[PDB]
Amino acid sequence: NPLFSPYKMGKFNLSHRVVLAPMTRCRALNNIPQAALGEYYEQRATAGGFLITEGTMISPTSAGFPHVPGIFTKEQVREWKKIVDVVHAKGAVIFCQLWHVGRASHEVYQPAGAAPISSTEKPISNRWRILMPDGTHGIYPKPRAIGTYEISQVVEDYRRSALNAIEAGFDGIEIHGAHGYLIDQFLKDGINDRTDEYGGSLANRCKFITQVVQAVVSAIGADRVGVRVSPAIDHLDAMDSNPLSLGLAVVERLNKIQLHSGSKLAYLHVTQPRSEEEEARLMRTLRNAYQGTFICSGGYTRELGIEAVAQGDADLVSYGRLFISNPDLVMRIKLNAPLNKPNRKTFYTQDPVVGYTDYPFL
Ligand SMILES: Cc1cc2nc3c(=O)[nH]c(=O)nc-3n(C[C@H](O)[C@H](O)[C@H](O)COP(=O)(O)O)c2cc1C
Ligand SMILES: [Cl-]
Repeated sequence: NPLFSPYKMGKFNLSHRVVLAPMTRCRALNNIPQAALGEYYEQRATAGGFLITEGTMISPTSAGFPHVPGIFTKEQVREWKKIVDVVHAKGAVIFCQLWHVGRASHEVYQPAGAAPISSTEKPISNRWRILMPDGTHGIYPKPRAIGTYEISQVVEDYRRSALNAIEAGFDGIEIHGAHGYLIDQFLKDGINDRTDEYGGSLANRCKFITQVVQAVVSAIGADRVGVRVSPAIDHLDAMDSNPLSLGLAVVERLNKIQLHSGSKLAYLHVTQPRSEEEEARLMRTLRNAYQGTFICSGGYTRELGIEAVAQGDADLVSYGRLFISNPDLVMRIKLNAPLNKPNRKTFYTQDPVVGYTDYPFL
């Protein structure tokens, strides 16, 4: 089984290729990592296995979901440390995903009920609704477009959050540059209508992700930095006129960062949408262009993951929904055992046990 051959992810020696995908679960009450998160990540931890956390706030303005953890206060760092410690005691490697939602927020999630920030003043359309703290759905508002000084401030929030992650003991961080959140609001020409040096051309639209990645690389080192993008996922009105072109432009900037650093990033992580053959060729084209480790994600099964590694299409395969419902997903894939079905009703609810740690083991 090629999913169970070992893999060197830079200085991290993985024993198998099954990765916990980052997943917002909303159990981090009032943005504090809770003991429940330790139980949940401990259940899914394996010796030599890689875990990526749910998206994690980099600043008081970065959230657009309730009860998502932060890593920008020293209190948050203190609580994360306890979670990292129980994961490392099972021999897993764990990265913290650093997440800013940009325009995908609401007054209820912002300090002083201020407007969310973005590359432009265009809001998400009424085809999308935001989950509110009371479990109903709300309207996305008009964001505020930020200038070049404030862009540098947001880059510094990424930098400080990455340093905080290392202080908590994380092995590395992942930059969340996908799914129509802040970075993707600069990448996608369906959102970025700027006329300054962050808008227009592919080089200009790539400037923000390049500045973010360079900042976290200088702070903690390239081999502790993973990058996640999704050029072909249209979520939250995040379309590009040429997804393959945009994706290859991002890869170009990552290859160039690696060569200036004399080091490789931890990985490039790309989620696909589910023309099945065109999307497959889009993924293989990004992988072939990127000089390093490639994680694929989005709709993978046991059989689709074995085939991705066997055919050279990916080095690592991350799983989301099957890892919600199967704490021992790795062992179930190894044994080719039945899989529990996930209950979508409790994906984002607040109970520390129900729908979170009570899916059974084999
Ligand atoms: C409940 C839920 C929350 C998610 N939260 C995040 C997130 O916080 N960050 C992110 O980059 N992707 C997030 N994702 C996407 C997953 O990381 C992953 O790409 C997707 O689940 C993989 O597809 P699969 O579920 O078919 O395995 C989330 C997915 C789900 C179902
Ligand atoms: Cl997401």
